[PDB]
Amino acid sequence: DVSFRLSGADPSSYGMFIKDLRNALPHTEKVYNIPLLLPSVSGAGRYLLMHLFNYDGNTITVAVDVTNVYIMGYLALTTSYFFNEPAADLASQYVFRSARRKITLPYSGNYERLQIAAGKPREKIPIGLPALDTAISTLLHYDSTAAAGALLVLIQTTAEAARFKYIEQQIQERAYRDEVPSSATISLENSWSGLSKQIQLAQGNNGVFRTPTVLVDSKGNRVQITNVTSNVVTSNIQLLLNTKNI
Ligand SMILES: *[C@@H]1O[C@H](CO)[C@@H](O)[C@H](O)[C@H]1NC(C)=O
Ligand SMILES: Nc1ncnc2[nH]cnc12
Repeated sequence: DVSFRLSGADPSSYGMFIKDLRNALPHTEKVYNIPLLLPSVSGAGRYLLMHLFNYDGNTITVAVDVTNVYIMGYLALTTSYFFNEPAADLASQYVFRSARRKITLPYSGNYERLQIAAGKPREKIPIGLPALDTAISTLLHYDSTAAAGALLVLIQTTAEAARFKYIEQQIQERAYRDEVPSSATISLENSWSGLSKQIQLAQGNNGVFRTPTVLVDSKGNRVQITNVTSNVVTSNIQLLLNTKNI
């Protein structure tokens, strides 16, 4: 299990949490010095439990698929909550079994369905440590519309930060003040699968991408990533989605 506490939290303590989250994900192989997530894990071992504590010390436990860093659901007191999708239903067979009741959320866990349910694109949803504190508090008591926004915050401040050093840094900048994600942040989130595939395909292609990945940079300009010498590969991305899952 990994844990993060919002009470007394700073850029340093959050950085330690994101480090712990990454290190909790199993790998047997590194591709270009980047941990390669496993094709599959059988049983309960597929799911990492994140214990998150809001400022007041109230807590939720989030279940994360260790093969793709995908949030399946969470436990709030005696109620478990799971996304409306097969992978999350599978997860419910293994995690939070001691919960008195299980609620299936009226949406799947992908960005498209969450944004529809929240009524806004995540381009308009402020993120950061304060937002995460709100998110935890919101998930403590069931409210499906409010939960959609909270989960968008949660996904970006945990899973996406684990996947990209840039996003981790973005949240660290937002330690005491929330701000909507940069277009670069949105770009990276949308491109994790694409980048993971092309980095793996570069192995056997002299570090060259079979298909160039189009991103948006810090300034807001559109750029092409064509090989492993790019900063996105050498510095940014921290975990690779296995091609078997793409
Ligand atoms: C690799 O990408 C860089 C940009 O990061 C570019 O300058 C260089 O020409 C590329 N090399 C090859 C062999 O494609
Ligand atoms: N549920 C989820 N967990 C992690 N990353 C995601 N990206 C989109 N949906 C996600």
